[PDB]
Amino acid sequence: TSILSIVYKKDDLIDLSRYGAKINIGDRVYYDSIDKNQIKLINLESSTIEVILKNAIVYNSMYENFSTSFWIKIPKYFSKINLNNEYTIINCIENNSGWKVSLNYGEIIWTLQDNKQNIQRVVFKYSQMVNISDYINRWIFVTITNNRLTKSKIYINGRLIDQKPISNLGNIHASNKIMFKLDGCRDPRRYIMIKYFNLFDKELNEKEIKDLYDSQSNSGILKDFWGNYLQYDKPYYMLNLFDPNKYVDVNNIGIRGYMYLKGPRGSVVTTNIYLNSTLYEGTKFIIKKYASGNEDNIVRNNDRVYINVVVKNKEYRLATNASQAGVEKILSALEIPDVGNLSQVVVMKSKDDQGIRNKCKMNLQDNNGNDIGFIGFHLYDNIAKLVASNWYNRQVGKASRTFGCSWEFIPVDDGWGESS
Amino acid sequence: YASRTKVFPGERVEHVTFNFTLENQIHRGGQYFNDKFIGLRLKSVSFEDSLFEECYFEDVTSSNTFFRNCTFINTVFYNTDLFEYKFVNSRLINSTFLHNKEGCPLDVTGT
Ligand SMILES: *[C@@H]1O[C@H](CO[C@@H]2O[C@@H](C)[C@@H](O)[C@@H](O)[C@@H]2O)[C@@H](O[C@@H]2O[C@H](CO)[C@@H](O)[C@H](O)[C@H]2NC(C)=O)[C@H](O)[C@H]1NC(C)=O
Ligand SMILES: *[C@@H]1O[C@H](CO)[C@@H](O)[C@H](O)[C@H]1NC(C)=O
Ligand SMILES: *[C@@H]1O[C@H](CO)[C@@H](O)[C@H](O)[C@H]1NC(C)=O
Repeated sequence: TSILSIVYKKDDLIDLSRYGAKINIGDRVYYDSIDKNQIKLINLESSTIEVILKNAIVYNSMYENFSTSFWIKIPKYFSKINLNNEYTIINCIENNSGWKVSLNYGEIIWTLQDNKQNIQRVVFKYSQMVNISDYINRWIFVTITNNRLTKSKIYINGRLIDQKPISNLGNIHASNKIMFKLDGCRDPRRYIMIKYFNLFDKELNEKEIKDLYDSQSNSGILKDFWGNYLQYDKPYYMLNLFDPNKYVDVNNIGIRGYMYLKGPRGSVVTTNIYLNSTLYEGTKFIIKKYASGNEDNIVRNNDRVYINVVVKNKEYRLATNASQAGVEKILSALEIPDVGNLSQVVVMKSKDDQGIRNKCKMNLQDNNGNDIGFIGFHLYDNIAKLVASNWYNRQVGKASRTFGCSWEFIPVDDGWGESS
Repeated sequence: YASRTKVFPGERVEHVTFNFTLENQIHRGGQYFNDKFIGLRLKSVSFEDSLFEECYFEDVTSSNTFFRNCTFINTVFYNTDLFEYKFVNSRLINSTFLHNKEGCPLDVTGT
């Protein structure tokens, strides 16, 4: 069902479909270290990806349906040079007819053109004054379905965001060549990242789109806040999804000391551009291998690990006394060689029992392989103290709404720009 | 009181850590570059037509103090009570507020 699908291979980009699309790549196209299947394009002329189809699959029909899907990571817009500056990132237009994908300040645009120069555009708008965004500098699964008979639709992370009728458009003749390059961007320090570009010759329904989203999500591997792979030996700031105005902190170091959620969070501002919340607040959480059999640094599902807490540029260990009063075992930061036999091994979870993808959960365990429970928070006398509890396990068993046991790992990223 | 206000028209401070406690002043047209403001109290002090550019504010207590027609660039407000009502018609660019002090959301006077 897929006609074009750019994937990575041995030091090149190939097309998985049985059409063998020729791909021409500029000398300034970059790749990640860890997920080299994600591609980076910067604002220069040499940052070029050129893919050429065959004549047998050129879109030149009257009522042919088609769809596209890809993942995009768009950095934060920092200044007012970025306003009112729609720039094209994916181009498929020849002779003022075709389809194109463009970006503006806080927008992702899908555009269609016929030979009569009719414009139909479908836009996904995300604000950038929000405290915590799901779209700024984070991976977004964008898929667009076009029904030549009814209307055209844009889907963000599997859900329908906008739709506009395209019945009036009569004939689209797209180009033989597809261009991945920033066009018309006045900011010289601007870039995007894309991955998993696919094309289909039918309008996908919500079922197929959700299937594709789940299949391409790599549910077996944890993801950090930006949507990249989670890695051992790397500092991470911690965000609790249930209470996202507070950041993890400690007050003392030892068995007597505890760690809690302190707030409120700060803010990073550029007047009339962005008024987000500071994400580099609190104590970093390094994750260390304990029993990972994989050679890579990637943290996968059910990987028993250790957790180091960075306090005053010194490393400590996240552990509890399993035998204490109550169900909520309070988490504490200990000297790494003075932990003894306290429960420290954490089982990292990416998906649930049924395999449904969810956020990051940490399951504190003892040396007997017994579940103290999911790591969360519990308020003691108006202090939101970090605990490990089996209550969260009970709600998970009862398919209830767990409160406070889901976490995000926030490393320092260049696309956010906060001053640490 | 308003009769005794001192005015300093035009200033250019650059690379100094600069604390004080000033009362009933107006600064107009200042230009500060890479300055540190640690542990200072401001009573009825008003900054006007100023530029702050990689400045740093730490432990600032503000009593009826305003920044009008002021421009802040790559500045940090750490542990300060300079809330959003003390920047009248200002522009912040890539500025950061951290560990804001507790206080009222409106100017209540500190008599
Ligand atoms: C606003 O900041 C961004 C991000 O830069 C980071 O944050 C700053 C506050 C400061 O701490 C920098 O040292 C940080 O790197 C600036 O955008 C980047 O600027 C750097 C040079 O400083 C440049 O190398 C990058 O390419 C820029 N990245 C992007 C995405 O543009 C931005 O320039 C600052 N705003 C203004 C108006 O200058
Ligand atoms: C703060 O101000 C006082 C008097 O204005 C000065 O003596 C002192 O040195 C200042 N603090 C620092 C850290 O220099
Ligand atoms: C301050 O003066 C006027 C506003 O009264 C304005 O034209 C000018 O640009 C301002 N200066 C700065 C640096 O913002």
